[PDB]
Amino acid sequence: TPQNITDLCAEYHNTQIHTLNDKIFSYTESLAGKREMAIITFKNGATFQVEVPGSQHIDSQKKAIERMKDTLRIAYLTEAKVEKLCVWNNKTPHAIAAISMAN
Amino acid sequence: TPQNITDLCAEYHNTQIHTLNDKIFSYTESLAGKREMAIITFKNGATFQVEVPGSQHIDSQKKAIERMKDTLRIAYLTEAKVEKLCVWNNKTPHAIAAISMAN
Amino acid sequence: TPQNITDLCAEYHNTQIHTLNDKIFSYTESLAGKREMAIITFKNGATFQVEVPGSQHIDSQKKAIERMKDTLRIAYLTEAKVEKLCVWNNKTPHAIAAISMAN
Amino acid sequence: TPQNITDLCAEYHNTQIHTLNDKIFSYTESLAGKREMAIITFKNGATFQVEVPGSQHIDSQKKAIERMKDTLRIAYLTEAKVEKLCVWNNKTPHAIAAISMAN
Amino acid sequence: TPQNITDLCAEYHNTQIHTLNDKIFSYTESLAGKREMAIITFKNGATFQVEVPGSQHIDSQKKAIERMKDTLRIAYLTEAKVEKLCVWNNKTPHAIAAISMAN
Amino acid sequence: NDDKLYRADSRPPDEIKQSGGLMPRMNINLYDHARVRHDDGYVSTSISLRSAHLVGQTILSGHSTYYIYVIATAPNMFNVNDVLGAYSPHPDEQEVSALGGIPYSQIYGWYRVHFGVLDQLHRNRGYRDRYYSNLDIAPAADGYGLAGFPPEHRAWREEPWIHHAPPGCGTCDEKTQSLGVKFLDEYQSKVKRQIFSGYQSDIDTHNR
Ligand code: NA
Repeated sequence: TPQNITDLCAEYHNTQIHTLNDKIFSYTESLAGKREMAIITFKNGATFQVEVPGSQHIDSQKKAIERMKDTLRIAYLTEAKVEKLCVWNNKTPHAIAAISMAN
Repeated sequence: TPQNITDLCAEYHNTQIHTLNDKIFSYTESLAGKREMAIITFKNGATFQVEVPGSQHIDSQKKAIERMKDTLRIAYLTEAKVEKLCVWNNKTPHAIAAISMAN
Repeated sequence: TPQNITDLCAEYHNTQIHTLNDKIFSYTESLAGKREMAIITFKNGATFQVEVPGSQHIDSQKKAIERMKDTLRIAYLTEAKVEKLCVWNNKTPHAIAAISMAN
Repeated sequence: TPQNITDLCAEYHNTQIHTLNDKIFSYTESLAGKREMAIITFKNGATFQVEVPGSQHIDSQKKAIERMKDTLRIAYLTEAKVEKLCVWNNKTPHAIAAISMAN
Repeated sequence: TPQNITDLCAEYHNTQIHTLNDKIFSYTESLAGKREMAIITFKNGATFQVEVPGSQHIDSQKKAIERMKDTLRIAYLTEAKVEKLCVWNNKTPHAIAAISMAN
Repeated sequence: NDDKLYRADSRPPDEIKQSGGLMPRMNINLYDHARVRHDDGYVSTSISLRSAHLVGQTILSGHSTYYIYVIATAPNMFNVNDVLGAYSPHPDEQEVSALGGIPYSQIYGWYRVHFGVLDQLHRNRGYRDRYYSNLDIAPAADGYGLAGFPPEHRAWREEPWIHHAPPGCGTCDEKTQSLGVKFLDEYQSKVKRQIFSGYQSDIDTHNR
């Protein structure tokens, strides 16, 4: 079991770590049919999604997707410093797999 | 997949963007039968609803509708600036499809 | 579809608006069997409940009853001004059907 | 319907009202199997639990038990003054049935 | 039924108490498949996980795992002092079973 | 940064909690405020423990018990001497004043003073270190316009206030008031975003 986000990320294909060390600049959330997703940006212009749930996610990932939207919504509002994001880079925008917050 | 709320909105029929760049002036919610909904306003008199769930909504939107109402209440209480709303304009009040927040 | 709490309340025969324009003085909740409810009061002695879910409620109301209790607890802890309550006045304490919050 | 915690509490056998008028001193919660509970204490040493869900509980109580744990956590974290608890006194530690918060 | 985290911890095999009296230094959360977990650290170097829900868990533990990750996030973002952690030490990182917060 | 400021105040911690912080005696006027200082919309603080202790020794010498609150820096604060300049009436005070007072979360902790003897620091649970440590005092250029001199005072026709003179200055007092009210509204709104967002970081959509 990985002890940090970087080791976690390395277990998967098509991922990379972005190091932001910055708060989230924008949080966007949608309930539109087939676009039930969130999108975050940072001030350097970097953009990331939490994906619409589908068959690329296993059942166990379904609740974790919901938790990530809770977390990103409140991280945004709380201005918490995002250390790193682990994301799938086979998607546009890049899709979040993991986040770490620290100061 | 869309990169921001504006492109997201443009994917649907009967939607438009409202740019408010302001906090929510009032939050209303109801558990009255057939009116299980939320209504928000802004100081400029603009009024929006999160729709009562119904046949116009597909199963995957039901969870997102619930998250959106929370998102509005949270934004109201923290006085967070709402940048944009994407809404369906074939409804009165205009019905929220998506929200962006940027400081 | 109504644009505000007053208009929403008037769609029901057994309801009335109370105008408080004040924060919640006390919040009470119970998990005791057959009394899974909340009760709030205001400085002026006015007392309201969120009813236990029962046969008088349709399915769509069940989730909304849970959200209302969420809303009241956070409203209480943040000292948010409650503008109006729509309540059923054929219950004692009167039973909350909807809430509006405005500064 | 009861208008307060004291009258609510008196509808049950084996219950009594504790009066703290104080913030929670400590909040403890476990995910350990068979000990899925919460324990709070006050600075006078008084200790209370929200019980592990079991046979003594009817279905309508399952969500209220979960809600009470949410309530005790945020109370503790916000330093919210607890007024009274309704407790079952035939359990050790005394098991919470209800809580009121007021200043 | 135990009255504190130390007595609770001692009911299980391969656990130990960690006394931290410190706020969480970092919070990490993943929705990646089979790594649906959270990891926290403290400034003294210690790292802990909430485990991926698995077959070591009974069904009553599932909701409590979710609650615990909720608890760690608000503790992190409110800088709540963690008093003690009860953890399983046959896991790397050590796996959280219970948390206490005071002071 | 993580700089701290200090204020002697006879109001106890329980009252500070209940009030939501250290509040001023609402008129908001820095000039008038500067002529323990808490009138006209601002609350005074000192740049050192020993300073605040001395202020309390002479002003609160009479209360069996008072308190020295330890306070983080944030953009609700003005260096009085920088904002008022040569017209700072009591510039030996080295004062930093909090416009609308000091919210509870900005309070790091407090010492108890009993009969002149300082204790033994008590940490505030409401404090948010990362938030407040990433914040500093307001630059004086945000305060020049809230200086709050009379319309006739020579400052409004002199640098730097000449370029920040509220309308009618150099209804001047009307505008000084509404600019301070606006500043305080905007400031408090940021603080409630921070504390009340924290209070809602427990929400878990999936579980119900
Ligand atoms: Na600071």
